[PDB]
Amino acid sequence: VKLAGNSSLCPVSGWAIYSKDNSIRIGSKGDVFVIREPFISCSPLECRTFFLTQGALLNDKHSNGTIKDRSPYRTLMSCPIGEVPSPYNSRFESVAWSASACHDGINWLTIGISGPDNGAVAVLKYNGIITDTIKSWRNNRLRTQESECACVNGSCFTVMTDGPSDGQASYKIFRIEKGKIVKSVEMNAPNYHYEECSCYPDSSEITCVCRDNWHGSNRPWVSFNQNLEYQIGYICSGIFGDNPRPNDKTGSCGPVSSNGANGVKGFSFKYGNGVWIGRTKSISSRNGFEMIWDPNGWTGTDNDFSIKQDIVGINEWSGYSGSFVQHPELTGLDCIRPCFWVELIRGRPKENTIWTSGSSISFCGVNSDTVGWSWPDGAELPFTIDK
Amino acid sequence: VKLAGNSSLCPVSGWAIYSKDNSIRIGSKGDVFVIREPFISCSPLECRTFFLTQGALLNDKHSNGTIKDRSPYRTLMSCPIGEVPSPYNSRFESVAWSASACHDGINWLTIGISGPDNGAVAVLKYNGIITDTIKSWRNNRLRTQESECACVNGSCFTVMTDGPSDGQASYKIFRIEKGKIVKSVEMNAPNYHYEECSCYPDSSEITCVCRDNWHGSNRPWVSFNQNLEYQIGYICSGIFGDNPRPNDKTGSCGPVSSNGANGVKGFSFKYGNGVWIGRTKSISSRNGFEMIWDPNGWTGTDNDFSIKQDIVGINEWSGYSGSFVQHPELTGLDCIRPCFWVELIRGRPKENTIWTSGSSISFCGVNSDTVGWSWPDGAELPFTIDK
Amino acid sequence: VKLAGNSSLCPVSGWAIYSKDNSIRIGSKGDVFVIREPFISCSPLECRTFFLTQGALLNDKHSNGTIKDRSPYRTLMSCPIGEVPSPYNSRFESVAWSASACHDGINWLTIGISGPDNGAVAVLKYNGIITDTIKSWRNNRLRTQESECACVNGSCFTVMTDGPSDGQASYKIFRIEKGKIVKSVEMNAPNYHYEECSCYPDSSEITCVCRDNWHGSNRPWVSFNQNLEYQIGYICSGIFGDNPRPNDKTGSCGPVSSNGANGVKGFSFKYGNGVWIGRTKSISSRNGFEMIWDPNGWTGTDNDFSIKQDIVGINEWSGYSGSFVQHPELTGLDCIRPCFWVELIRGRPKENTIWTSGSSISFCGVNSDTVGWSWPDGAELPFTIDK
Amino acid sequence: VKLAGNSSLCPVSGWAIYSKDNSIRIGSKGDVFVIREPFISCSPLECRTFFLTQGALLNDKHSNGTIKDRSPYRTLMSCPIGEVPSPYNSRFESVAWSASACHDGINWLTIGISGPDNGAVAVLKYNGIITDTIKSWRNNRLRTQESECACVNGSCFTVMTDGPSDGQASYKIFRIEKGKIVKSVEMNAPNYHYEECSCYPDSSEITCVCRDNWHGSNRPWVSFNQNLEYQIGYICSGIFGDNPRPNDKTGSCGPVSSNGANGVKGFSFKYGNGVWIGRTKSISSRNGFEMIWDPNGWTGTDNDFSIKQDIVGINEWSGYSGSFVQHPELTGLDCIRPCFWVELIRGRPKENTIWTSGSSISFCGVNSDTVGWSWPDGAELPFTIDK
Ligand SMILES: CCC(CC)O[C@@H]1C=C(C(=O)O)C[C@H](N)[C@H]1NC(C)=O
Ligand SMILES: CCC(CC)O[C@@H]1C=C(C(=O)O)C[C@H](N)[C@H]1NC(C)=O
Ligand SMILES: CCC(CC)O[C@@H]1C=C(C(=O)O)C[C@H](N)[C@H]1NC(C)=O
Ligand SMILES: CCC(CC)O[C@@H]1C=C(C(=O)O)C[C@H](N)[C@H]1NC(C)=O
Ligand SMILES: [Ca+2]
Ligand SMILES: [Ca+2]
Ligand SMILES: [Ca+2]
Ligand SMILES: [Ca+2]
Repeated sequence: VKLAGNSSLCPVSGWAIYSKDNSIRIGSKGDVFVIREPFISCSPLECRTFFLTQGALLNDKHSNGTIKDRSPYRTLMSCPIGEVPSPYNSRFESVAWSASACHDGINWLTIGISGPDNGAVAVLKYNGIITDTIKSWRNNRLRTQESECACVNGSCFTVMTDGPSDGQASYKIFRIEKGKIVKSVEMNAPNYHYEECSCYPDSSEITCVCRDNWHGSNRPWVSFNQNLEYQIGYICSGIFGDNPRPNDKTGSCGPVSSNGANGVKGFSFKYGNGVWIGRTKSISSRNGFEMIWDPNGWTGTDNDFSIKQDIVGINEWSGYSGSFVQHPELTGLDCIRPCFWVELIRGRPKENTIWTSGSSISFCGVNSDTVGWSWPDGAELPFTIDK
Repeated sequence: VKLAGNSSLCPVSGWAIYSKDNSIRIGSKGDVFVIREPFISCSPLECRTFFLTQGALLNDKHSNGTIKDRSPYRTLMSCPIGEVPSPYNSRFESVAWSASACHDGINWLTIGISGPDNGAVAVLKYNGIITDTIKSWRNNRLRTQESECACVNGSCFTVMTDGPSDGQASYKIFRIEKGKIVKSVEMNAPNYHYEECSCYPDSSEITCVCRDNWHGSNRPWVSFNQNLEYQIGYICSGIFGDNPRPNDKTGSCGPVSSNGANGVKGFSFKYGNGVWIGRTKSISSRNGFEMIWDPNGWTGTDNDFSIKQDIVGINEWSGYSGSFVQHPELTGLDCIRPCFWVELIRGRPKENTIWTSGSSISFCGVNSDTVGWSWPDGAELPFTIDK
Repeated sequence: VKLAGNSSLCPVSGWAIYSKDNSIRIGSKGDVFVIREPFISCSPLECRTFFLTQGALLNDKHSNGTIKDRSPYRTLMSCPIGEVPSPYNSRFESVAWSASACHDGINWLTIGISGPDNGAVAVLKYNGIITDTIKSWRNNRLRTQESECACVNGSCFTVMTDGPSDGQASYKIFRIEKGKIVKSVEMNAPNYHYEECSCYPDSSEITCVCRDNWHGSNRPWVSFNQNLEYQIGYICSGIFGDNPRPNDKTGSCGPVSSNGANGVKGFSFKYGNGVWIGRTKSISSRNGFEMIWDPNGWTGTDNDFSIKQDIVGINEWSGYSGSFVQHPELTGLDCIRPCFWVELIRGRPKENTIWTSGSSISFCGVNSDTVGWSWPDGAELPFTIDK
Repeated sequence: VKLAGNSSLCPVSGWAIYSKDNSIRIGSKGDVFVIREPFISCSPLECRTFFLTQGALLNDKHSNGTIKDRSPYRTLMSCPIGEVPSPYNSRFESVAWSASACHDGINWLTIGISGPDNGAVAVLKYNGIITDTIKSWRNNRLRTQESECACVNGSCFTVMTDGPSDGQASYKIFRIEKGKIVKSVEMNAPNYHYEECSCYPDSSEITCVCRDNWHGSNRPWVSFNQNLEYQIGYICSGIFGDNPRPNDKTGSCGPVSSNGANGVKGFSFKYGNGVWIGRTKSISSRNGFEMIWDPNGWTGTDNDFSIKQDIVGINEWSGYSGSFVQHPELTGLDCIRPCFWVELIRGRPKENTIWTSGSSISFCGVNSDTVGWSWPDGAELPFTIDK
């Protein structure tokens, strides 16, 4: 039966660790895919990890030059959550250097973008069958979430971007049914910039927290209903959510220009005027990670907060992060549970290796007792392939 | 329920990438079978990759001398599409140095030919159980499609060849039910030559596009109904489909003798007088690949064409190619969707290695937007086993 | 349907070997997790091996320093009984450096403790979904069974410990339903010490045999009904069950202070006044293993016994051991069958390696003929990674 | 539903190759168990390969000394037919240095013998649960078929041997239901010798062809009904079936003393007075293999034969062989199909290696066309571990 998506987010006081795959550590010997931009999504029966391979294994020569973002060798694959991404335990989804996926309760929808930078095509699959395609409309690296799409009442929603990553671009919202695009709309967002949206369902509507790679060290957001009637803005909190960023101070309801160039995929959960902010501990690089509750951070520019939970140490590598949800249909609860994953990036450019890859950790929001700590990657680089 | 096979091919304007396994790249470290002549076929529930192993893994000593076509060690195995062919994820089908397979909607039929060059026997299995055999009738390398057989209304059809590969030979059409041969007929084709047929269902009849290894740089074809009442001919288009071949010029409805010796397994899709032609970019070797639409190419000798889509670069290795279909029972469409796979051959004879193997890519025909590009093998030879 | 748990233990005259995975031997080449504290538990359909990984594979550099008990890299995983614990065949359960698991007949309950030594949190999962958490209440290494929890009539029971491991600590009994804690009680046990309880169901009540790490070379026990109304004591037999211990002599119904410091996880089965005692053959180190029937050993201090069966040779490595049961729902018997597993520890601290790991053997209680022998680990250390 | 076992063997004119796993070749790099005495057995849904591991992988140090027959490390495992026996694809059955297995249509029965030479115990499992045990009654290497047991009308039958392997011993027939021994009888066979019986069902009765290791270069046989009312004898044919043996001449209905010491596990199929004989091509060592039809060979001493089919070349390694059947319930036929497997032994004692292991091939009896050939192991010894 199709996910209803009409309940609100569950109240959350803390985050319980959900999984950790130790990919890099194990790939030191085992047969583990070189990967990046992993993410988690759940069917009514299980939770899977999606990832973009580089068509190579760790500690092999073909892992060389994997700093590179796009190529014909990259593919979208998935394995069970907490398991290592291996050729022996991973299912093939699509050929892609950018992707999204989500389960509407009936079947898996996957979105895989491949092809040249000036004419990339997104292939939509429903239950493993090609159901639709969309070609670049600006001919400049058509790209998408790199996390799960959001499903409500039999429809799945995603956001896509085409154009410059350092200037005004084009952003479109899609409504998809049975892997078929049934409605789309371009966002009227002059001076905004959207990348790698983390979108989730909440009371029959979708909320996306994204990445301003242009000129915003705070995060941009889009919320829309099933008819794609949307609203835009930036998270107001003085607790800046992007990386790099400036030290915490007074925030803005518009793009915070200071340290606003570049960025990293992230997320956040809106509760009334309050916000759950996941972010790196460092303001300059992709190190550490922490969850921060600002009861007034969604609409207020104050730099205060009530709660702060450690996820990854300040001196440890982190990277991308994104949201995923567990619907009532899966949990048996009467509300949509917020979860999140973190990508722990190892290798280039920060380390002396020929390769770049990441492992993952994940947490779920609970109202019972929790605790901070540091669950880092834990691999020792360089590897033998790098010597 | 059994596939009806009575709808016509879906109209197709372009080809969307469906899968890529990156076998050679991964086999550089992982435990991946040395293989060749792979192909794809679909049950009403999934799509699998079939392949002939050499009973050896890449980057191992036993991969040595794998240039050789036939031997007792070769076996027919299958794994899920897009996955690497590994001993840890592959299912054993049959002992074979030549094979075909297809699902009639109820169960898998596999055809595996093994034994000596002068008395090979084809073993038919239905749902993994031996249901029939056929021995060589000309005692000269009994061989078959190396791609999926075609199923219609509970019957599966294949084509087999016995005799010289550089002169007139013998070609038979078979009708098979529950893995049991219920009717066969010899093709009356003096001056024709058939090898490695790519056959597909279309409106209750079967169409096969094959390989004239004798004296034809254009492709031969056979079409028959369920009672094995057939027609033969050659694709007329001046867009020659085999390799090697001459530069494009005026074609023929008979075998184009020029550069007609040798060849490579290929395919094509007939739409009225028009044809979808898949072929290498090079006219001399197995490099590149492209899809070309000639609205008059099936029955006309003109060397014109409306559409051309790049699949593999001119300077990249290709190889065999073949068709497969997804029936309405699988897709939910009201027509039979045309798909195709390409074998990317690496190693001998063109490269300095002790071994020969291939990886695969696949596409499906869509009417939505698509794009050309190059999705090559991407491995760096020689391997460590070759040093 | 939920396990009834109301039948009594089956009479048992001997122990039949049930499984052996040969993990270390195979991990010498294969991709096998470095593990410790493994244990077995059964659903109404199968029996699985649970284990705590160190996030590393044998014969790899990351296996280094695995003597260490707790860290963020450790995870709870499971595979089918008798199979090697591998990334390619193991299912991920939870992030944990201490754990318990058990099936109530409907779904799997897993308990994974992670976090810092001064604030560890136990995460309860039911069917893979987080259902509850418990934080350390003494802020000193919250820890649990390291073996299966006990289920009766739809409720699962475990025992947890927080505080010193060399002095008085705090011990709590939990009642859990659908992975949700519905009742708990602190044990009033001054001068007792409980660690790593081996608990089993018997006639609608739970019996736990544990490890006094403080001052008892005989084993402590807890028995309670569904309402958590409990009794405590120590096994009286002069056949001391812990390691290290003194030579057999007159026992005590209280902690035997002599050689009472430290210990090792163990178990025992109560039959009236009699006891089935599993223990190391050595009184000083973790070598050998034997099953001993003392018809008066539960309540009597005599050092006599009727039956003695060899499991592991005196000069062979052993380690932890624990009980598991097979309910009538699984076996078809009208009684709860007692089984047990043994952890064969290799590496540090007793051997010259950088790593520490264990393999496992298991037996089931039968009333038919059996025999003693020695089923040791059988690996040759050091490994190549240690050179 | 339970196998009826009441139809007769299907008429067979030849043997079609069914599978080949290429284990040794692949284990040169892959993670493949060192094994010996493999065998095949079928459930109503699939056919599996059973084998005794040595608790080690090929090309690893622990494979050393695997010439040895019995040890605590050996285990009974199974994987799908034609697949390599790997820790990543094999299911654990039982701890054993001798075994049998068979499916009664409802569940798998496995028999695993382990323990010391002077008190071995056979553990019977039904659907993975221990259901019974039998201890050595002569205290001299209790051993069994090393091939599938035979099932008829809900009962499974096996033969076991205890005592000298070079003199008179003790042989018992067992009737087993739900893994529980319900009847047994000792064979009154003075001057006979039985080892490693290949037993099959035929018209509600069981026929076993075995190995006289004492003083018979022709094969001994036992046939019994469900009540264990039996008959004994030796295959009369002058086509001697054991190895070693003398050149073919006039046979005997008693043990052929000439070259009668030692032997090798084999099989044969009785059709009236005629016999299908599988045997090595060499009379002195375990090389080659061939199927021979002697229409009068069961009861006649003539050294004539009608049909001879090559399976393995004279100069290629062979080894054990055994029968297995596919019941009507599996095939849909109205008769029990005879199949057979061959073990291709590599390594010690005949080759310069530290290890010993085997791969397998299998065939099924058909009435359609077949052909002889040689499907050998195909590995190049020694391996790197042997250097
Ligand atoms: C093309 C712009 C885009 C967003 C800024 O770049 C991303 C940033 C990179 C990064 O900041 O880590 C990694 C992503 N793989 C890349 N996405 C693609 C499709 O290349
Ligand atoms: C026997 C003739 C046949 C068709 C020309 O050869 C094929 C060509 C070879 C090729 O051109 O690549 C490879 C095929 N493996 C081979 N088929 C067999 C059965 O050996
Ligand atoms: C923290 C005390 C506890 C019980 C004595 O230590 C155990 C003993 C160790 C041992 O004696 O082998 C190994 C266990 N992994 C360890 N448990 C934890 C959680 O660290
Ligand atoms: C114990 C006698 C027995 C039959 C002759 O030996 C067999 C012969 C050996 C052989 O001839 O190859 C291998 C078998 N693994 C062995 N069986 C056992 C249980 O050790
Ligand atoms: Ca930014
Ligand atoms: Ca040609
Ligand atoms: Ca103690
Ligand atoms: Ca003999």
